[PDB]
Amino acid sequence: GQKVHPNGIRLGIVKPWNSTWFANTKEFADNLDSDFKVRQYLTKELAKASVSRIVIERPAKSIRVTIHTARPGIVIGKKGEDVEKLRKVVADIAGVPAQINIAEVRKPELDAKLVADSITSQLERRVMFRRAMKRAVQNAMRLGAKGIKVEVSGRLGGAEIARTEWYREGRVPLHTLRADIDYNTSEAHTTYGVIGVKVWIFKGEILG
Amino acid sequence: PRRRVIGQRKILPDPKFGSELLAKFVNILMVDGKKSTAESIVYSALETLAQRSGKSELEAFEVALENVRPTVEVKSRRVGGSTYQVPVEVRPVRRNALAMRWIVEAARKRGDKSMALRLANELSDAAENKGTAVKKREDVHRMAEANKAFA
Amino acid sequence: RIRIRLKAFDHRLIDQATAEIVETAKRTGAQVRGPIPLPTRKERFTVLISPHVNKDARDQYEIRTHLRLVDIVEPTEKTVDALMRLDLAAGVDVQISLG
Amino acid sequence: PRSLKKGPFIDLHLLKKVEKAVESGDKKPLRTWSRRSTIFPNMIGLTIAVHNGRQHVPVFVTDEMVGHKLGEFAPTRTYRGHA
Amino acid sequence: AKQSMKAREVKRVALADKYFAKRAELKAIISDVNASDEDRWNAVLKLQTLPRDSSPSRQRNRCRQTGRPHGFLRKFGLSRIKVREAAMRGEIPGLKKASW
Amino acid sequence: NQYYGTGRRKSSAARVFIKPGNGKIVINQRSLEQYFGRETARMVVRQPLELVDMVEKLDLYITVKGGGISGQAGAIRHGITRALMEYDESLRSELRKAGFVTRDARQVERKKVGLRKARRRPQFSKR
Amino acid sequence: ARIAGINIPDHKHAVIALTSIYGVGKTRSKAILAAAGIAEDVKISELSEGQIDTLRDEVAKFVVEGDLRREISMSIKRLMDLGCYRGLRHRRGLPVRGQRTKTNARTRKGPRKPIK
RNA sequence: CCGGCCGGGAACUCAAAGGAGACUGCCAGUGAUAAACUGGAGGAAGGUGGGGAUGACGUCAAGUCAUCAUGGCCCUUACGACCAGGGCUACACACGUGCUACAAUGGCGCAUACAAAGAGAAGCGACCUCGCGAGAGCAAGCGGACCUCAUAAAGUGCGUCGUAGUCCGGAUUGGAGUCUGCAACUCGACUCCAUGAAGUCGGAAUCGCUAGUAAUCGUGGAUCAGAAUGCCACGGUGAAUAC
Ligand SMILES: [Mg+2]
Ligand SMILES: [Mg+2]
Ligand SMILES: [Mg+2]
Ligand SMILES: [Mg+2]
Ligand SMILES: [Mg+2]
Ligand SMILES: [Mg+2]
Ligand SMILES: [Mg+2]
Ligand SMILES: [Mg+2]
Ligand SMILES: [Mg+2]
Ligand SMILES: [Mg+2]
Ligand SMILES: [Mg+2]
Ligand SMILES: [Mg+2]
Ligand SMILES: [Mg+2]
Ligand SMILES: [Mg+2]
Ligand SMILES: [Mg+2]
Ligand SMILES: [Mg+2]
Ligand SMILES: [Mg+2]
Ligand SMILES: [Mg+2]
Ligand SMILES: [Mg+2]
Ligand SMILES: [Mg+2]
Ligand SMILES: [Mg+2]
Ligand SMILES: [Mg+2]
Ligand SMILES: [Mg+2]
Ligand SMILES: [Mg+2]
Repeated sequence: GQKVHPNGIRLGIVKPWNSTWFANTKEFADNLDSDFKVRQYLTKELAKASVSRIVIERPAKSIRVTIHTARPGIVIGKKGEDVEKLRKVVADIAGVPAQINIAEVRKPELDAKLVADSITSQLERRVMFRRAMKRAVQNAMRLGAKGIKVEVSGRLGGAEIARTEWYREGRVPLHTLRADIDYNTSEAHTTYGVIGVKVWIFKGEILG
Repeated sequence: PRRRVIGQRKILPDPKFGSELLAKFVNILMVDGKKSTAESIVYSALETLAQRSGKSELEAFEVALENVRPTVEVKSRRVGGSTYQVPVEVRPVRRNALAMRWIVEAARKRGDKSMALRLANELSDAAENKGTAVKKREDVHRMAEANKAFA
Repeated sequence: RIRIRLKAFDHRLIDQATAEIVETAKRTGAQVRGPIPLPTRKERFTVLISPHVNKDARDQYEIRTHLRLVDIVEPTEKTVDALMRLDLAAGVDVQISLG
Repeated sequence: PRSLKKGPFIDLHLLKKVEKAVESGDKKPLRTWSRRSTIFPNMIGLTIAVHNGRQHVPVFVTDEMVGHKLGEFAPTRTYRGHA
Repeated sequence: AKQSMKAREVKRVALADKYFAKRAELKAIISDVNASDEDRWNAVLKLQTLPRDSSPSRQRNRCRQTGRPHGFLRKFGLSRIKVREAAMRGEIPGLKKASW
Repeated sequence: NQYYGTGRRKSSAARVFIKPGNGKIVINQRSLEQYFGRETARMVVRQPLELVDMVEKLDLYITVKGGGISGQAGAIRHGITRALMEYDESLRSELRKAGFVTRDARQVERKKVGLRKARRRPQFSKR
Repeated sequence: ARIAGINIPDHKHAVIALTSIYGVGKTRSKAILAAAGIAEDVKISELSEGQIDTLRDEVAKFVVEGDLRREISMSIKRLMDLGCYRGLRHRRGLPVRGQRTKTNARTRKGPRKPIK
């Protein structure tokens, strides 16, 4: 249990929080329950859409969600249709006048949430695992990445002894606190067990 | 320590006499952190300690400290068969710090009603060359001359 | 006098709101008393990081809360009501008062 | 002990059971799971078999059992010794 | 935990919210010193007929995402494991690692 | 017309005012003998005073808060030396060799996780 | 210096030497002498002969040496023969006030019995 | 009204935002013109200033299927579900971690100085009024540098007890209580009074600690209706020693 989660040690430094809201100690947990469910249904609904960073920002008795995604073209659907069809079940859970805005994420190969979801859906459909690793390791370096490291963990190929394997290209610092470390994790549910994916992506060092 | 050396930190002189060594007998006498109830047994030591002697208050303690200063001690080299107890010339600071440790030690072990009365029956006799702190200087100086063969 | 408190978790977004709330009534009013800081609560925590049995392996967390003060001594007719229509950023609850 | 401005504690059902016992006048063993009820002086001279987690063991209330509770006469563990 | 331990908890919050003003009245009849024992014998036998899940000291705090009855924190509603996981992503504003 | 000093210690901080006069001493509205019950604590506020020749030139007026017996007494000492230099600028060299113009920054070490104190680990036993 | 059917010590003070009675402590003996009117730091010797007389009229109202050893032996033997939980613990040498008997029951059981 | 409370004042403390500073940089000297190291003028700080967080590749088929998730297998009028009482608190006994002790550097009584960090709405709960006391009554004050929790204790001044199983130690049981709580028998904490064990510094063996450390003495907090000698956090006092 050796490595810290690289996002949490970077939250005051070069990384933002996904939820920027105030409360007192009275209604903090009721907002935290409110924030979890509205991210939970937006995951199940937009699991065919490329949503990466749901941001719950709720100022003064209304909730606002910026959906970070590789495409609005399925997230909007028709122009002003699925932005509104999902809103009426977002104002069900929270209990405030909702506003699901959208900010688009260009360059989908440089996202540790999407690389987690572009390897897992190939592991889900029985590809050779060692090929699927090498697409992500090679595609980021064409798109201008200073370093990548992918890792599949647990019962690879179907055999009975589990193991863990990984690859690396470029440079990924972790002890440097000012490193632009994109990092997330997925879950592969196959017929022999669970496989887990971890991806590190370094962009540069955001100066202070 | 294996690598390096530190020297000493500063030890604050007293309000009473203007001595470095008056702060150094209260520090060996202090137990459990109490400099308040230790510096006052020392102040109630030197009153009856110059009274029987008839000297100055500080100078009577410095003569009782003399008859218990160690001059040869045996340390352990332990490179032969058994432990060799090798006698060494002692540096001038360990002559003093071992002496004050032995005067505090005996005054714990008496049966009088005070601490200052257990103490002043020991710094009186330490200038009079009997007691228990001079038994410790001579039991160290008994082991240091039965090991004079080794160099 | 008119009190305005600000409680905020971020330490620069509350500094970003005080050159927002002064600049609404500095034009309309005068003798604004000023951006007075107050001390900071540091609400700390401790949990366990193992799922079953490791009592010495822990993470210490905290949540810090930031306080300022904006004091308007006497309003004009056009001081508070221009300040009234405004709404500040996220992560802040303002507390306007009189008394 | 329970406070005295509150007064004594008893179940509302066992109070109705003992009253119905004395008013009818039976010596039938009343079985009740109220180890937490304080014995009242109308319960003197009756057989009230209070449960101990496993079965029902009878108690014939004498005089000196007034300010006690019913569980003290129904032992709930069992022990003979180790060897 | 078990589904029958989350659902067992929910009615204890439901039943204790229904009979709140009725269990609180029978305490003040006994919290009154200057009342009659023809009333203070009526309050103490009436509170047994109210349900045991009506008491606010009967329901127990559980982690709101898993239902764990230990490691609880009241500011988050969660156990020690689920606060830690949600912190490292970022959904808990202000909650980072500390050192002094 | 006056002279000021600042001093600090473990959790202590003193406010030293200096006027010329008899050598009058007031410590938290109270006298030198009324405030410090401890003779060692009565000494250490006078430690720059015996170093230089200013036991009679200046009056000194003290309001110290926070800390303890030797905490406030070491706070007052560093502030008087700050005011001995605030007057003269010449005595700074003897006070430096006294070690009086240096704030001894030994602060209390916090309790840490897995430890009973700042450094006392619990009693280990191999079996 | 003879109070309440026992002998009370001579060279101990007023409130201390009365605590030799089975039935008084430091508090209840202050109730004796503040009612009677004697200072508390004099000994029981060199109390006058008009002082030992009235001092037992303060003592006689309390339930003391023989009157107090019997009602404790009546209390514990009353717990024995009802069959209560307390008296079962009084006839089996295992403590009464709820304490752990898996370990640290070394007063009511006596010191350690080796296995034979 | 002799109390920063109250004119007023922005000094000082304190608060918290932004800049400042420390880099072997300037000084001699050793060494290979190197890297470095030794001593120093300065300076609040000197050479990693002090503390933390940060745990590479892998090892132990290390721990957890009972936080959660999950391949497989197994259960289905029961291996699922609801209820009351009982049990998780048992005791010939064995080991690990603690608190309190064996006293005068102390116990009691009386007067009296000195902190830091915290929490608070179904919350904390001034004063007044009773109660031997924990508490109760009436009921202000505060969503809080405002108000309360809150009295720091060790210490110092004075006084006593003068080496006894004691004016040391507090276990243990008898009779009364209070409180939170539908409910204190099993199986809660606390108060008052009566009782007043072992214990007089511990064989072999073994542990922690290099400076604001150890030792010491208080204080808060989280879980929580209640229930800390535990866990985490805070200041006061403050050593010995390293050839
Ligand atoms: Mg770690
Ligand atoms: Mg590093
Ligand atoms: Mg489940
Ligand atoms: Mg509960
Ligand atoms: Mg400490
Ligand atoms: Mg431990
Ligand atoms: Mg061992
Ligand atoms: Mg007695
Ligand atoms: Mg120098
Ligand atoms: Mg230097
Ligand atoms: Mg195994
Ligand atoms: Mg196992
Ligand atoms: Mg299992
Ligand atoms: Mg049950
Ligand atoms: Mg258990
Ligand atoms: Mg053993
Ligand atoms: Mg005692
Ligand atoms: Mg005394
Ligand atoms: Mg009163
Ligand atoms: Mg004995
Ligand atoms: Mg007592
Ligand atoms: Mg003795
Ligand atoms: Mg608490
Ligand atoms: Mg509690």
